[PDB]
Amino acid sequence: STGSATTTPIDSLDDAYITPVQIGTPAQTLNLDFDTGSSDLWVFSSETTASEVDGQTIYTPSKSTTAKLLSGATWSISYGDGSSSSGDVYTDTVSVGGLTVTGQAVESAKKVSSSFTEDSTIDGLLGLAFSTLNTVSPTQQKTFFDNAKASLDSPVFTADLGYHAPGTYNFGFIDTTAYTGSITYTAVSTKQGFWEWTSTGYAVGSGTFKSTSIDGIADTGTTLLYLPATVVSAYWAQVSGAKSSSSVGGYVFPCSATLPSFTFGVGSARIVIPGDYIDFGPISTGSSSCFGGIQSSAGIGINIFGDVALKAAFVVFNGATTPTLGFASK
Ligand SMILES: O=C([C@@H]1CCCNC1)N1CCCCC1
Ligand SMILES: O=C([C@H]1CCCNC1)N1CCCCC1
Repeated sequence: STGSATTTPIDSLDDAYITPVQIGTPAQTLNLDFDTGSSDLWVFSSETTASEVDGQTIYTPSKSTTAKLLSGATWSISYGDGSSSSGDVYTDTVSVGGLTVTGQAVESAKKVSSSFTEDSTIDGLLGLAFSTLNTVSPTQQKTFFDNAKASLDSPVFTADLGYHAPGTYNFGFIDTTAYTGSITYTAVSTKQGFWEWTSTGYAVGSGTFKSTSIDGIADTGTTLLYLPATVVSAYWAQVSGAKSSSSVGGYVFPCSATLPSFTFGVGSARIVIPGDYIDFGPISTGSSSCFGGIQSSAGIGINIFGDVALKAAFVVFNGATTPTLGFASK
């Protein structure tokens, strides 16, 4: 089997991407944030505290003939931006882009934090990291990808995110029309439950490439590119007037600037992030200070190749027995 679904930015800055997902019988379509940095499929639901729902589409398990309470199971997750959610669990039929998993754990939110409530366009998350991070207790549950894997033509999924445009998540096949040149594969460590890999270095704009190992995760659920302070300082030093602002919470730059590109290494290959991809616009409406799309990972504890980096590439998440990651230009 295979699946193919379009993923669409939620706003003009590509702050996140949503992908339609069919849950239950008859289908209830919710728009989920596909997150290769976590491993819970959770949704706004008929059980979510009413005051915490503001425009989201909800899953109602009582209206699904295939829904079954997973008795005694609960979940609770805290994300790296300080957001959180928790609730109980149903199993139901879940389909993505034509690919169907029966008996998928669908985690029904009873509580969500304010940042979820405030984002009316995101109806929940679909985790695509390794199932060892799944928070369901007392019986840990598998991700949609892990459940689908054995049925897929090939044990892979791909992320092809757009810059200010829709893109695609494919399951079970590599679309050879969706990228240019060849795909470079690189080793993955699953020790922390993430798609964790080591970049071979970077360049700023037209500058020379610096060979240096940068361990980090491929995380479609993180908006920005978070890298070591040394690397980030070298980038922003090439932008007149850029500075790190503790009051704003990161690097800002004059909105009048033309940003340089940023290149990262994948083995001997190179992925170029155009300068425009690094512009996240005014810090507040009408401001002439703009927020940077490359930020320091210091204090996070891990480097994160988020959407700013991933959308510059066609990315293969290879879930073979020894997982790997592939990157191609596009
Ligand atoms: O919570 C997260 C991210 C949040 C955004 C969505 N992807 C998962 N983590 C990844 C980075 C290290 C801390 C854990
Ligand atoms: O929002 C944040 C951090 C970055 C700034 C310091 N506190 C919040 N991140 C995005 C999600 C993955 C971890 C990094």
